[PDB]
Amino acid sequence: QVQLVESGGGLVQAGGSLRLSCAASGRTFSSSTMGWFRQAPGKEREFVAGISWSDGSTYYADSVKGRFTISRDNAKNTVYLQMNSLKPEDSAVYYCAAERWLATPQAMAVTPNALDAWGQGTQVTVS
Amino acid sequence: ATTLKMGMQASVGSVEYNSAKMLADTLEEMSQGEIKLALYPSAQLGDDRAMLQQLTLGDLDITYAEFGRMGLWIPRAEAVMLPYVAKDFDHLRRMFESDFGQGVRDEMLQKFNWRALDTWYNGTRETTSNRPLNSIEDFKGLKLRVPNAKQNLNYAKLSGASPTPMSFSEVYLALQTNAVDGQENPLPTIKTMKFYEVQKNLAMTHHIVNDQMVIISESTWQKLSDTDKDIIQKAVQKVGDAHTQTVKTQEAELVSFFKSEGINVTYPDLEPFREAMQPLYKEFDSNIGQPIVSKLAAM
Repeated sequence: QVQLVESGGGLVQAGGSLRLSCAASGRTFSSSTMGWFRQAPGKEREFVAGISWSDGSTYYADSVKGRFTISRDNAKNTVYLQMNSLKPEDSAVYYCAAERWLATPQAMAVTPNALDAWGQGTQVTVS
Repeated sequence: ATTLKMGMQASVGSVEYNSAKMLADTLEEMSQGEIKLALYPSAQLGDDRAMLQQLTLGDLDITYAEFGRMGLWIPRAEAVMLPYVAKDFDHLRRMFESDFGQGVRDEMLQKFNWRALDTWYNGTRETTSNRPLNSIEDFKGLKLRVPNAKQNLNYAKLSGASPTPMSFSEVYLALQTNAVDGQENPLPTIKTMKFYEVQKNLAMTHHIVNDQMVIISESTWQKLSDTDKDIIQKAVQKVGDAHTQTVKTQEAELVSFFKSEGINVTYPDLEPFREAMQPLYKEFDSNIGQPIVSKLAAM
C-alpha cells in the first residue's frame, strides 16, 4: 500500500495563510495524481484541489479557486496545499489523497472511497 | 521512458478502470518502467466515439470500445449486439476470432487506424420484474423499462413486452409504485441502483452480452518498438483474463446476494427468445446484403 501523512494545520485567523504538506512513503508518488479533500462538520465531503503527474493539470473547487494554490515536489515525495486568504467557510478536516496512473485530477472526486491511498486527516480551524 | 494515454468513459472504482490500472501496473513491470500508462476516465476527453476519433488522429493512444459499437462505422458489426445472437461470452469471443471478426478488425485498422488487441467480457444484461418470468410467455404485457436505444427496444418488442422508455433517475420510484413492471440491466447496475429492493424477481434472460475491445492507435503502434509491441500484447491478454474473471465472479456474487435478499431468480429456456428475434435478424440480413446472422449464431 501507500502511506500518506499530513503536516500543517491548526488554528488560523480569518484572512490568514496556512500551508498543508503531505508526504508519501513509496516511489509511486511521481506517477500518482494527488488531491486534497475536506469535510466540514456535518457536511458532505468536498474535493478541494488536485494536481496531475503526467500533464501537469490542476483542479480547484470554485469555492477556493483564486485563494488556494496546490503544488508538488517530487524530490521530497510531497504535495502542498497552500491556503491563502482563509475564510471561516474553510474550517474542516483536510485529507490528502493519492491515485496512481490517473492523469486528470478532477476525476478523483467521482468515487473517492476507491482511491489508492488516504491520510488520516488534519484539522484546520479558522477564526 | 514512454507514456501512453488511455481514455475511457468509466470512472474510478469501476472494473474497466481497475483493469486499466492493472494494465498500467503490468506495463511498468514488464518494461522496467520503459512504458507508463496515463489514464483519462469519466469521459473527460469525450465519449467512445470521440476517443475513437482521437485514436484515428493519433491524439489518444488507447481506449475501450464494444465490438457492436463499430456498427456506426462498419455496419455489419452491429450483428453481434442484436439480442440473443451472442449466446455467452465464449460465443462472442469466437465471433471476434472468426473470419467475420477478422474482416471487421481489418477494416477497423485500414480505414480508421484502430488496432484491436483483445476483447474482454464486460457482463450480461438480465431482467428484473414484479412477477416471475419463467418463460417467454410471461413477457406478454410486461411494462418493461429499457433505455431509448434500438436493440433494447427490440428485445422488449419482440419478446412480447411493452417497452417503456424512462429516464434512469425515475425508475426506482416507478418500480416501487409498479407504474413499471420491470427493467433490464447488468447485475452490478441492479445492485447499484438498489432495484432489488423494489423487484421480487430476476430472470437470467442473458439477452445482451457485452464486451470491451482494447484498441491502440496504429499511429502509436507504428512508432513502438517490436519489443514494446510484444510487451503490450502480452499485458493486455494477461489483464483481460483477470478482467473477464472479475466480471464473472461479481455476477456470481450478485446472484448469491439477490438470492440471500429474498429475490426469486428464474432461468427461462432461451431458445424461444432466439426464435422470437428472427424478424430482427431478417431485417438485418436483408439490409446488410448477406445472410450474416445465421452465420454468427451457428459458431
